[PDB]
Amino acid sequence: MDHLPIFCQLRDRDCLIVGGGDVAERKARLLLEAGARLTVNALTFIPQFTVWANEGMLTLVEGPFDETLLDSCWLAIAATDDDTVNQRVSDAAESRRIFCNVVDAPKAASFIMPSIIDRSPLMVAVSAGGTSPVLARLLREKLESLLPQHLGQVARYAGQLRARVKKQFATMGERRRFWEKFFVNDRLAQSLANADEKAVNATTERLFSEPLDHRGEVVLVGAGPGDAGLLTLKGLQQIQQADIVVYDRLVSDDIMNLVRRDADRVFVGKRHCVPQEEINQILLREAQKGKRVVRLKGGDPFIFGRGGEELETLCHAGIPFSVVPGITAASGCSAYSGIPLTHRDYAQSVRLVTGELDWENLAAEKQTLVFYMGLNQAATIQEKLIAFGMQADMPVALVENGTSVKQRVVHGVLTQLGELAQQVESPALIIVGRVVALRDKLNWFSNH
Amino acid sequence: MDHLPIFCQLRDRDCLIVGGGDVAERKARLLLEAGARLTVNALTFIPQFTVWANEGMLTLVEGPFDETLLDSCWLAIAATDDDTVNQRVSDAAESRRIFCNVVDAPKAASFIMPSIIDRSPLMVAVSAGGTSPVLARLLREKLESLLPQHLGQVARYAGQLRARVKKQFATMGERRRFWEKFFVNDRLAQSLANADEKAVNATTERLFSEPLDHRGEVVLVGAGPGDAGLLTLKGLQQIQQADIVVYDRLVSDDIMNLVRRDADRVFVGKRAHCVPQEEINQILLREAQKGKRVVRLKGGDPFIFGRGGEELETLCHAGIPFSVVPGITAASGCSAYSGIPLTHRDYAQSVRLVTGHLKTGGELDWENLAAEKQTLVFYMGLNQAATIQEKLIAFGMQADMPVALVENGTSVKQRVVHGVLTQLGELAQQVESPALIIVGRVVALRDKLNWFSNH
Ligand SMILES: Nc1ncnc2c1ncn2[C@@H]1O[C@H](CSCC[C@H](N)C(=O)O)[C@@H](O)[C@H]1O
Ligand SMILES: Nc1ncnc2c1ncn2[C@@H]1O[C@H](CSCC[C@H](N)C(=O)O)[C@@H](O)[C@H]1O
Repeated sequence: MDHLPIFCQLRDRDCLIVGGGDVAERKARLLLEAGARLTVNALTFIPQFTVWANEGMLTLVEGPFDETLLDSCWLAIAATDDDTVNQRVSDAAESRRIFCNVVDAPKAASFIMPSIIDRSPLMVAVSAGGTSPVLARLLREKLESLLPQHLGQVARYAGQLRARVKKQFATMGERRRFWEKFFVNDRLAQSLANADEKAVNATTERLFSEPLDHRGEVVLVGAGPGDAGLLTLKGLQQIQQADIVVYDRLVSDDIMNLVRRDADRVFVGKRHCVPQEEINQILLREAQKGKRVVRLKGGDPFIFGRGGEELETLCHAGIPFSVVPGITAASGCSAYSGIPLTHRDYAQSVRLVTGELDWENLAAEKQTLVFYMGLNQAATIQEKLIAFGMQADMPVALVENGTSVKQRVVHGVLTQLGELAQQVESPALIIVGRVVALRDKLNWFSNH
Repeated sequence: MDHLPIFCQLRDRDCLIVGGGDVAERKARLLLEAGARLTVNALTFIPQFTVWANEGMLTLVEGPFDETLLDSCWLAIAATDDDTVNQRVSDAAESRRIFCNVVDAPKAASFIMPSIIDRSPLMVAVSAGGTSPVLARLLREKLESLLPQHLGQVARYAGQLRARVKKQFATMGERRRFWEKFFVNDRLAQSLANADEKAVNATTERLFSEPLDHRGEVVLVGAGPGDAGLLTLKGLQQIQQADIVVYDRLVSDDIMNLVRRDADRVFVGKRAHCVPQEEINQILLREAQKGKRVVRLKGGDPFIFGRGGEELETLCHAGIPFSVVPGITAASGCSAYSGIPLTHRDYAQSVRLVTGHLKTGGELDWENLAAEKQTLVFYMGLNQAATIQEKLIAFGMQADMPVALVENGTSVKQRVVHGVLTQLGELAQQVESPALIIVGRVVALRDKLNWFSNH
């Protein structure tokens, strides 16, 4: 990120604003509303400032810019119509290692004022670094309507129960459950809104008198083939609130960037890859500790992932679990590669596969084949397929990193299969079938 | 307002972190993605720190808190489990007017670290002042799914167009509506993240070329088996930006509640009269020509027994841009929500998705399907359940073969029924559409993997 957002406590803290026009006035209005000890240096002031000045809410210094005026500040803001004077303020501020903003110059200085969506104590800030001011405004707009006008009341109240909540529940599991039940409560939200104390207390007491569960859980979550956009809503939700996430190398970084920031992350791969057993053990141990475990697996956990293996003992262990399906590689890759898995007469049967496996059955057709881990076996596949009677002219396709910005699709025919497979590395998916034909009549993702 | 939110430029700026544990490691990761010139002072560090240090990412200062270590500091964060030590780091940071955060004491020092949605350079932050950390993740979450992944791309890219935009658009409101269309054009955003220069120019041009009010395109989107939770982020992002939504009966009521208040809807499924496919294909092509952002909402997955290809092969010349957002297909959903994995250790070597009979044009392949190591998943076979029981054990499938049926999978009224092949047609007159027929030994796994409620 090119900016780190932080929420500063400016109470009884000095801040300086240079410039006394309308721009400066808007900024000053924000700092006062944050309770800063504000001083304003300007050549001329517009009414407002004086109003504040004789209302003792700030200090005014009429006259040219004075670098020493920064010596006791936490924040500096240059808002004059004079760019030369502005960078004198910025340079002064930097020598003093004070964060500073030059409003009409967003690439300069050391910080930018984001657009604010107030719902105290709850606040949302949005910005583009000065690159897309129309993007921020549109966003603030969408956000203004998206956040309930009284959402602050609930947050405020939450902080006040914060104390009784810890004393009523031993574990994190019950408190985490408390708030979840709490921020979903409309009667409460409504109650708070109508300053109806009776309804608030009634609902509050019941929440405390509730027998919340203390045990943890393990959740299998399909991460999809790679494109973070293919994660399900429920999936995003799981990694957004998990205490520990167990991911392998088939989970794209983009997807990893969606995980809760304050969560533990265990890599279960080719550091080997922690045999199955070692992965399983980790899970139940983490859930045992009453944690919210999330086993993030590529594609869909129940279609080739040892998803079941990872669960088939948790019930004997009394540990809660659930599964969140994801887009299988075959699903995404096919779609992203302009190849539908089924069409008008082509297939009435789709196959997901993998000295091995029934070639006569696979050879047959009015089917479309999708081999999951046959890259180092691609060669013998065409030999066997052709051997057991599959048309040499039959089109085939390979997809490496399907769904990713790095997607790569090689195309050809059975005879070229083995060759092609060398034109690609892992992870790659092999699709055999008449449906590959209509790839560039439907290809939309990339030209590579 | 109690906290003023500000966005800091930390690239190559001195920031100090006191602490070397996991809490310290998260703040460092963040500070690092922000480009801070990071120094971490702690008694002991966890592996992650040595890595970073052993790769010139940051500086380590193993030992007790060194106050001089703040002398040229811009930011400080107290991440130690010792409140007295933290209290000292906080006192030292304020003594020299330095914004300091004390991880476990939100209203203790100068600033609070917000929850962050990164779409750099577009960034959103959420905070309740340490009153409701939980409400913040709830909000982080909502915003994360609402903002498409590559938004930053079009944000960075806008500047290179700002010029052409004023040239061509003289009225403020015009330029504004342009940006509105530009910022929600996810195809372009993808072409940019795809480093697909041609498509970037193709798409950029179209934007100016086409009439301002036109946003013509077609998006095939998989709705999932029913649960609005099985919808993909992208799919939701699309459904919120639709001008018109063409949808069918297998798209959940709950998913529809997510479609833009007043974007026209067009029901094309079975009505209490069936709509011909070419008419549907034609509504798509035609309405995108009228310059409307069309989204064909499909039950489950677009290219899996959904006739999704056809609705697209018709768009290759109308010159209409199109894309496909895959969805969770019925098999995947019913599998996960029934406790019947489609593959397991031995049981596992060919998952087969096949169609029953309202979809004909030839005849079925019985001994192909009868094999011994595949998991058969039948779509639309409820009406041929007996015809499949008889013709299956007929071609060798062991009658004691476990089978199951999953109706309204993933839904709150999901029904799962199971047993042995010799009961298929019987357990079928026990379900209604839509359902799937799963034949395979993996069905027995449900004894240990059932977790969803049954109806
Ligand atoms: N993103 C991807 N791109 C191409 N192939 C993939 C892939 N993800 C998985 N595969 C194929 O499947 C193998 C891993 S097994 C996991 C499959 C995943 N559960 C799914 O449902 O798709 C890889 O070796 C590769 O051959
Ligand atoms: N939620 C659901 N639960 C159980 N079966 C379902 C289902 N949704 C669809 N099906 C099965 O799929 C058939 C329609 S064919 C369309 C399938 C869709 N494209 C997909 O990807 O799943 C239905 O008749 C039924 O057999």
